[PDB]
Amino acid sequence: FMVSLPRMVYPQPKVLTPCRKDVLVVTPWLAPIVWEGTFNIDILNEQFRLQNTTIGLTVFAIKKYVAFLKLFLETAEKHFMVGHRVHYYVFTDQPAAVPRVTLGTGRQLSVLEVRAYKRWQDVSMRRMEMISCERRFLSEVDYLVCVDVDMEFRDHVGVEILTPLFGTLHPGFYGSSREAFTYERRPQSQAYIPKDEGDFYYMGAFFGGSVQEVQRLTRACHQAMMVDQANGIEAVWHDESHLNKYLLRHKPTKVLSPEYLWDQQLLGWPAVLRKLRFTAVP
Ligand SMILES: O=c1ccn([C@@H]2O[C@H](COP(=O)(O)OP(=O)(O)O)[C@@H](O)[C@H]2O)c(=O)[nH]1
Ligand SMILES: [Mn+2]
Repeated sequence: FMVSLPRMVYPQPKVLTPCRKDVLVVTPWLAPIVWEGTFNIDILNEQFRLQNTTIGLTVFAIKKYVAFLKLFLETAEKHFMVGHRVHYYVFTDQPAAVPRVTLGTGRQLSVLEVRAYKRWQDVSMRRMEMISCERRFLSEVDYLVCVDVDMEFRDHVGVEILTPLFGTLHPGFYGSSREAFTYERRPQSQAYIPKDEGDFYYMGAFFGGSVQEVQRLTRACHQAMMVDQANGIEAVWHDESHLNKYLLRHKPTKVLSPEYLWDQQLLGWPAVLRKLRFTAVP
């Protein structure tokens, strides 16, 4: 049950004037594509605070990648879901190397010890098995957000992203034709997508949704990866390839623009990006 919003004063949305004319702001299945200028954060914050929303953030820091946690967490404290309840879940092979980062009120961090795989490919992929922790998330958070650690927040990432299931447009492919998408192209793989299929190329570094939908996605991807392994094939881009197959066949209910996953070193700062929110660390 949802209580009424309070009286709020804000500019009237004008039907005969788009918020953005330069970009697609809704998919053909009527999912919003989240860009700066498309949302009033005050309205959204009200809607989500009235539900006492808790957001879980999962992040893997294995072997040398523990070095990225301090900046990741400090910047998340400045920019990620500020004002809302947040539970970070840090999955690591080195619990003692997790930095002691000072957290704001209503925010907590759990360190979860996992095994370290030799191959970075396996480390990256095996994130699906670990996320699929099932009993824990259901009791503790409403939404799960799954991100890479070699990153920093530079601007607001908030409740505008929350929805049953979301993916993020990969910054290298948002302007590309589908034939250029680096989907898995071998029919022998469960991740296979033909040249005439595909909506978007989503990045493995930022996806999420409700706990139920995220655990459906991660279970499905893990099972598909196990089939591939049994068949002696490894998808070209690992769990990202599987994530893309899943989101082709199960359309996300929001899509995040590349504001939400950017690499300024490789791609600069195009005019179409009004904000750079969450960016790669060299
Ligand atoms: O040795 C490793 C390799 C990978 N990862 C995790 O898997 C994610 C994806 O790998 P990576 O960031 O290297 O992929 P890329 O962004 O370079 O494509 C990393 O962000 C980490 O969260 C890790 O913790 N230790
Ligand atoms: Mn990364």
